Amino acid sequence: NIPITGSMDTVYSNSTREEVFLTSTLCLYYPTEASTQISDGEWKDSLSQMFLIKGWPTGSVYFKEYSNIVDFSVDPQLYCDYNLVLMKYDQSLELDMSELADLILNEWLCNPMDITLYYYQQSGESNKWISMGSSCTVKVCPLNTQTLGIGCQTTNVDSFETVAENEKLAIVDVVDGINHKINLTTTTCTIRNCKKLGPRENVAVIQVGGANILDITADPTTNPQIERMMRVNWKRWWQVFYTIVDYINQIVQVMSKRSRSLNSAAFYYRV
Amino acid sequence: NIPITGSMDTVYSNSTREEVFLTSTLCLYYPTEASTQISDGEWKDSLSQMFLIKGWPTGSVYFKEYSNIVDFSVDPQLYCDYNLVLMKYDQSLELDMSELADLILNEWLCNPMDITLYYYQQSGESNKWISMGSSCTVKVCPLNTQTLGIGCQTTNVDSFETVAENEKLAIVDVVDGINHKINLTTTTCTIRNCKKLGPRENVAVIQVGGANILDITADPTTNPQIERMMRVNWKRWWQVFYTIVDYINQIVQVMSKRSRSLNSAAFYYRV
Amino acid sequence: NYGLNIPITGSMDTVYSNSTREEVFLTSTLCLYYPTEASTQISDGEWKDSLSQMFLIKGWPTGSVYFKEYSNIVDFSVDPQLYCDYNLVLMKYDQSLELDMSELADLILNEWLCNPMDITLYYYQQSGESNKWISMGSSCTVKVCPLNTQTLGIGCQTTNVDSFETVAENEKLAIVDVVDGINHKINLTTTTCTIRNCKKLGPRENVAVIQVGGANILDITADPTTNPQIERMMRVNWKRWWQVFYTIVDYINQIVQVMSKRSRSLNSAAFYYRV
Amino acid sequence: QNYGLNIPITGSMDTVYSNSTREEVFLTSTLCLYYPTEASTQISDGEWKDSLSQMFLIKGWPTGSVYFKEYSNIVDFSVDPQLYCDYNLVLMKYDQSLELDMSELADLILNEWLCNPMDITLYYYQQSGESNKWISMGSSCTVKVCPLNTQTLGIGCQTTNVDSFETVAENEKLAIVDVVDGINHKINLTTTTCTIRNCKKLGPRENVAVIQVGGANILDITADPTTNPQIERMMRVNWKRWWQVFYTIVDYINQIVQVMSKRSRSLNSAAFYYRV
Ligand SMILES: *[C@@H]1O[C@H](CO)[C@@H](O[C@@H]2O[C@H](CO)[C@@H](O[C@@H]3O[C@H](CO)[C@@H](O)[C@H](O)[C@@H]3O)[C@H](O)[C@H]2NC(C)=O)[C@H](O)[C@H]1NC(C)=O
Ligand SMILES: *[C@@H]1O[C@H](CO)[C@@H](O)[C@H](O)[C@H]1NC(C)=O
Ligand SMILES: *[C@@H]1O[C@H](CO)[C@@H](O)[C@H](O)[C@H]1NC(C)=O
Ligand SMILES: *[C@@H]1O[C@H](CO)[C@@H](O)[C@H](O)[C@H]1NC(C)=O
Ligand SMILES: *[C@@H]1O[C@H](CO)[C@@H](O)[C@H](O)[C@H]1NC(C)=O
Ligand SMILES: *[C@@H]1O[C@H](CO)[C@@H](O)[C@H](O)[C@H]1NC(C)=O
Ligand SMILES: *[C@@H]1O[C@H](CO)[C@@H](O)[C@H](O)[C@H]1NC(C)=O
Ligand SMILES: *[C@@H]1O[C@H](CO)[C@@H](O)[C@H](O)[C@H]1NC(C)=O
Ligand SMILES: [Ca+2]
Ligand SMILES: [Ca+2]
Ligand SMILES: [Ca+2]
Ligand SMILES: [Ca+2]
Ligand SMILES: [Ca+2]
Ligand SMILES: [Ca+2]
Ligand SMILES: [Ca+2]
Ligand SMILES: [Ca+2]
Ligand SMILES: [Ca+2]
Ligand SMILES: [Ca+2]
Ligand SMILES: [Ca+2]
Ligand SMILES: [Ca+2]
Ligand SMILES: [Ca+2]
Ligand SMILES: [Ca+2]
Ligand SMILES: [Ca+2]
Ligand SMILES: [Ca+2]
Repeated sequence: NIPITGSMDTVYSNSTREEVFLTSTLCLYYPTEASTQISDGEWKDSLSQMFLIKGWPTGSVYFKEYSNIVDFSVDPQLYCDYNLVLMKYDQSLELDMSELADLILNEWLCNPMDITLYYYQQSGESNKWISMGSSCTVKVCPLNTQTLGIGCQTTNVDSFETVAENEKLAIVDVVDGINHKINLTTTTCTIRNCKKLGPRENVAVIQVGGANILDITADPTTNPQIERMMRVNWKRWWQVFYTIVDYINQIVQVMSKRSRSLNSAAFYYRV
Repeated sequence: NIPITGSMDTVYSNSTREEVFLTSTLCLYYPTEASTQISDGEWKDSLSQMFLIKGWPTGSVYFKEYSNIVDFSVDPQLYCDYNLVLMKYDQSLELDMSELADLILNEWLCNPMDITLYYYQQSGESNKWISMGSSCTVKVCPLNTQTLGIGCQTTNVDSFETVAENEKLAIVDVVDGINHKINLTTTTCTIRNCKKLGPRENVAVIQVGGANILDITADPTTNPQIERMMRVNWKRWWQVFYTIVDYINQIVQVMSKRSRSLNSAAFYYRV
Repeated sequence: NYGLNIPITGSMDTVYSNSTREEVFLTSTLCLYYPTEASTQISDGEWKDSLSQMFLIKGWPTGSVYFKEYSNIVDFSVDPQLYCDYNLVLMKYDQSLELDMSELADLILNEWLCNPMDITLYYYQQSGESNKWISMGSSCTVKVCPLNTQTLGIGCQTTNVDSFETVAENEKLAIVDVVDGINHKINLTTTTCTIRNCKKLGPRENVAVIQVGGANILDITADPTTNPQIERMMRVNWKRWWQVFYTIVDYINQIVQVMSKRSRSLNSAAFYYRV
Repeated sequence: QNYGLNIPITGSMDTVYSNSTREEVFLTSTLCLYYPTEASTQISDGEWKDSLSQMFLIKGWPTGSVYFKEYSNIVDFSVDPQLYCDYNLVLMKYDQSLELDMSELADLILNEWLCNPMDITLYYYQQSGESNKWISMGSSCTVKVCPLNTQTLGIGCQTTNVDSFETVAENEKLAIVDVVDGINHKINLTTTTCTIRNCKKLGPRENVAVIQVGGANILDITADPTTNPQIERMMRVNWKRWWQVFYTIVDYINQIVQVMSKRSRSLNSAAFYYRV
C-alpha cells in the first residue's frame, strides 16, 4: 500500500448512489419457505419491477433461493456484487447461524488439509479449521511431543473428543500450539485450515427472527455488533421483502465494494 | 473519454505478463468431438496443471465443451475473461463458421424487433439483423414508399424472398434504405436488430481445419485478417491442445482485455 | 574461424557492381523433386531428356539439371534427402494431407539441428519454442506421458502405456510439440520409428516448396498466431503436369532468383545430426 | 556474428595470454569408437563396453560421453560411412590385398567431400580438375567408363556397346574413381544397387582419426601418385590382442584427441559456406 495524501478542505463529491446502482448488482439469498408462504411465482418479476423504482436496472437483481440455513452453510458461493442473506432464526440453530454469518461476513484464506498424513496445529488467534459437507463429525485427539494422545488414544477413534456431530458446517477452534489428530469421514466432509483476514465488505446478513445472538468473533470476551449484521422482526415474508426493498439504499450504504486480490476463480453475476 | 496526454520518453514499464496471468482467467471453448477423440477424463485437470506450469493459477483455466459449430452459434455466452474458441473447419460450414466468428469477434449493441407488426429498414453499413434459435428461416419482402411489395405480395408469404432457412444462426444483411416486411417462425427462432461497434478484443478464434475462409467483414471489398483469427493445422486434438498451451503467451498477448460498459448483468468467471 | 566477430563497414553510395567468382563447381545445379503421379500422367520416358534440352536454352548447361522422383508426400517425408543445390519440391495438395505437407515444409524449408533421444532410458523436455521432437520412420505412434516435478505421470501412469497420450499415430513424419519445461516419458515402437530432439536454426534457402494444388494451407511456423508467407513457399495452379513443368522451366530464372545457393550443406540430410 | 563472409582477423603477436590454460574438451565432447566385429568375438565378453567406459571415466570422459559403434568389416563399413559423432576413432584392421580399399575408405573419412548427384543414363561427365573424383557407393558397384572425344564418339569403346567399355572397378562396395580430367565420359553401373556422386575434395576432416591396427604404412589417401603424405590423424599400432589395443587407446586417448580437432564445418563460423 502506497501512501495517498489528501486535503481536508476539498468539497464533498456528489452522490454516487446512482453510479453504483447502474454499475453493480444486488443478490438476495432467502430460504425456500419464503417462496412457500408467498404462494406465488410472478413475485420475482414483481420485486424486480419494484426495485426498478428504487433505481436498480432490470437485470441488476438476482434472487438465489436456498433450502435452509444449515444446508446453505455447506460451501456458500455468493454469485454477486452486493450480497444480502435473509436468515430465519430458530431456537437451537444459534451456533450454526452464527457459523454461517462468521464464514460469509469474514474474509478467510483457506488451505487444504490432509487428515490422513499430517497432524495439524493452529497458528494463532485468527486460525480456525472449517469443515463443510453433507455430515461433518470432526473428532480431535490432541498429541504430545512424542505424538501420543492425552485424554485419548491415537488409534482408538472412540476415545477421541468430539467437537462437532453431523453438522453441515463446523468452525472448530482448538487449543493453539498443540498438534491434533482428526477423524472426519473423508468421503463426506472436507476440512480446510483457514486464517481470518479482515472483514468481507460485500455481504450483509439480515437476521429475520429473534434476539441479537450472532457472535462472529469466536473470542468469548468480544461480542461486537457489526454494522452488516442487520436484524428485523417478521410475521410475513412479503413484509420482510417489502422492508428490504424500501430500505435498500440503507443496506447497500452499509455494505461496501469488496477489496481483495483473490486467487480462486468463481462465477460472479457482475454487469 | 477525456484526453490522456503522454510523454515520448517515459521508460518502458516492467512486464505485466505475470500480473495478468495472476489476475485473469483463460477460457477454452472446444468441440465435443475433441474430448471423444481424447478418450480420457482426467485431461481437463492435466491441462490445468500444464497451464499452471506456464503461469496461470490452478483454477484460472476453464474448459467448456460445445456440441458443434452451429449449436454453439445459437446464443454464444462467453462466461469468462480471455476467450479462446477452437473451431474445427469442415466443408459446407464456411458461412456459419464465419457468422459465428464475426458475432463473437465484434461488439454488438442491439435490441429486439417485433416482426409481426412493424416494417424495418437498416440504418447503414454497420447494421445487420441477427437471428438465433432452433431453426431460423427469415423470409423478407422489400416494399416501396407506397407500402407495396416488390417481387412479393405483402400478404402472400409464399412469394417472400427467403434469404436463410433452417440455420441456428443467421447474420442477415438486406439493402439499406428499403422497408422490409419479415416473416420468421416466431416459435423456434428470434430476430434482433443489431449494430456493430468496435471489435470485441476479449475473444480469439482458432480455426483448426484447412485454409483461411473466415470473412467477418460482410463487405465483399474488404477481407481483413485479424490477429485474433488464428489458424493451426491438426491431425490430433492432443497436439492441438498442446500447441495452444505451449504458445498461450503469444495468444493472450495477441488478445486484449474487454473495454465496453455493459448495461446487462451476466455470469462471468473472474478472479 | 571466419572472423565472425568484427563488423564490416560498407558505403551507401558506391557502387552497383559485379560479383567476382567462386571456384568449387563449374556452376550451380537445379534440382526438381516431383511425385510419380507426374511420370504416370505424362506417359513418356524421353521427357527428362526433353526437359533438360529445354533448360539448356534457358541457360543451364547440360549437367546442371537433375530430377528426383518420390513415391508421394508421406513417403518423401521420411528422411527427405536433398542431394543437390537448388531444390524445388512439387507437392501435390490432397485433402487430409494438410498437416503432413506442413510438416514436410517446416522440415525442409528450415535449418534443423537434431540430437538423439534414447526413449527407453530417459525422460525429455523442450528447452524453448524453437525445440521440436521430430519422429520419422515407416510408422510412428508417439505416445507421451507428461510427468510432474515428482516424476509422477499426470493424466497417465508411467507403468501403464495404455494411459499414455497419443500426440501422433501412424505418421511417416511427426513434428510433435509438447508443453515446454515439463518432463515427458515417450513410447514409440523403436523397431520401425526413430525420434530426435531437434532445435530450429535459421531458414534453409536451397529449397522451394511449390504447392501444386489447392489454397494457401502451409503453416511452417508451429506458433498458432503467426502464419508467414515465405517467398519460397510457392503456390501454382494445375490441371496437367506438362503445364506445371513448362511453367517451372519458363520461369526458372525467378525461382532461383528468389533462392540462394549459399545455404548449402555437405551432407544431403535435412538436418545437422549433432549426436 | 557476421556469417557467410570472408573477413580478415588481425591479431597481436606479443600477447601474454596468462589466463589461457588447457581446455577440458572431454567434459563436453563425445568420443566415438568404431571397431571390427572380430574384435568383439576375440574379446569374448559382453560387459567389455562397460569396462572400457569405466576406464574412460577414470581417464576423465563422462559416462554418456563415449559411444561404441561396431562395424561388421572394413568393406561393409566403407559403404556410406556416416560418422554422425563428435570425436571419431576408427580401428581399421589391416589385411593383405585390402590396401586400396583401406586407402579409399580412409580418404573418404579423412577428407570432407562436397558431393553433387549424377544421372548416368542422361549426361556425360568430366572431372573438373585435381580435387574432383567420383565416389561410387553401394552393395556392389561396377563402374564402366567410355571416354568420348570432341565429336562425342568413344575412344577405346563404342558409345552404344557397353561391353567395349573400360572397367575401372568391379564388385566394389566403395570406389573413388579418378579418370582423365578434361575428357567427357559415359558411365555404366547397375543403377539399382550402386549410387555414384561427383565429389570435390574440400580441406581435411579433423573430426576423424584412423588407427591402423596391423601392418606397415599403406594408406596413400592422396590420389596423386607423387605425394604420399602422413597425416598425424593416420595413426598406427601393432597388435596381437584386441584387449591390448583397446587398453592402449584408452590409456593414450588424451594424445589422440590432441591429434584430432573439432570439426571445422560443424562450427557456427562455417554457417553459410558448407555447414554440416
Ligand atoms: C476416523 O474414524 C472413522 C471411524 O472408524 C474411520 O472410519 C474407518 O474407515 C476405514 C477406511 O474407510 C474403514 O475400514 C474398513 O474396514 C473394513 C474391515 O475392518 C473393510 O471391510 C473395509 O474395506 C474398510 O477397509 C473402517 O471400517 C472405518 N471405521 C468404522 C468404525 O466404520 C475413519 O477412516 C477415520 N479417519 C481417517 C482419516 O482414517
Ligand atoms: C453536484 O450537485 C450540485 C447540486 O445539486 C450540482 O449543481 C452539480 O452539477 C452536481 N455535480 C455534477 C458533476 O453534476
Ligand atoms: C522487473 O523486471 C524484471 C525482468 O528482468 C523481473 O525480474 C522483475 O521481477 C520485475 N519486477 C517487477 C516488480 O515486476
Ligand atoms: C409466416 O408464414 C407462415 C405461412 O404463411 C405462417 O404460418 C406464419 O405464421 C408466418 N409468420 C409470421 C411471423 O408472419
Ligand atoms: C557487370 O555485369 C553486366 C551484365 O550485363 C556487364 O554488362 C558489365 O560489363 C559487368 N561489369 C563490368 C565492370 O564489366
Ligand atoms: C511402447 O509401448 C509398448 C506397449 O504398447 C511397449 O511394448 C514398448 O516397449 C514401448 N516402447 C518403448 C520404447 O518402451
Ligand atoms: C585473457 O587475457 C587477455 C589480456 O590479458 C584478454 O585480451 C583476453 O580477452 C583474456 N581471455 C580470457 C578467456 O580470459
Ligand atoms: C549398364 O550396362 C547394362 C548392360 O547392357 C545396361 O543394361 C544398363 O542399362 C547400363 N546402365 C545404364 C545406367 O544404362
Ligand atoms: Ca477421551
Ligand atoms: Ca456448525
Ligand atoms: Ca484457535
Ligand atoms: Ca464473541
Ligand atoms: Ca448459420
Ligand atoms: Ca418472390
Ligand atoms: Ca446492411
Ligand atoms: Ca469481406
Ligand atoms: Ca491418460
Ligand atoms: Ca505427419
Ligand atoms: Ca514446444
Ligand atoms: Ca502458424
Ligand atoms: Ca575400393
Ligand atoms: Ca575397350
Ligand atoms: Ca582426377
Ligand atoms: Ca598419393
